[PDB]
Amino acid sequence: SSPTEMDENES
Amino acid sequence: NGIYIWKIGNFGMHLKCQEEEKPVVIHSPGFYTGKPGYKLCMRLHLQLPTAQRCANYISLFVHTMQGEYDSHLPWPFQGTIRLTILDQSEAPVRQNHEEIMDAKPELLAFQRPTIPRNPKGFGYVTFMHLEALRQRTFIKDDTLLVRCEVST
Repeated sequence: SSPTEMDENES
Repeated sequence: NGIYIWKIGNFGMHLKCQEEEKPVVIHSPGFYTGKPGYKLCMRLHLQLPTAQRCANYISLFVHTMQGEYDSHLPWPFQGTIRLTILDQSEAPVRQNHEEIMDAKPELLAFQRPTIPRNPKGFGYVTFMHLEALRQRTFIKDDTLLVRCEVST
């Protein structure tokens, strides 16, 4: 329900 | 006002990969919010059945990219992004699956990228569960449509 920041290199 | 519709064909094969616990991570072509404007793309995950808490979800993120106009544009990026998985039934019977988010200029995902695609994306880990796809005609002719509308 709420957006987040994620790194495509898995961390 | 940038609008891009991402057509993901051969979708059944991607679902089969997910069912066999093979990672599915795909990226849209790059698209501009305008000319001049920002370059962005979408990243879509089919989370594996063995994933921690988001197993069997579609994840959908937006990434900034290095674009032709970056030197002439203000940074960080600010604006509003609407992400929609389109319901491909007829108009009277249709309900898209949609979220709308404000960009956060404080985040590294919205700073000017230094490599072709900014590794930090911003979006929804649990955008849409795979089982929700079966409730309306989201897949038509083996194709999912993912629409991205960007305001400023």
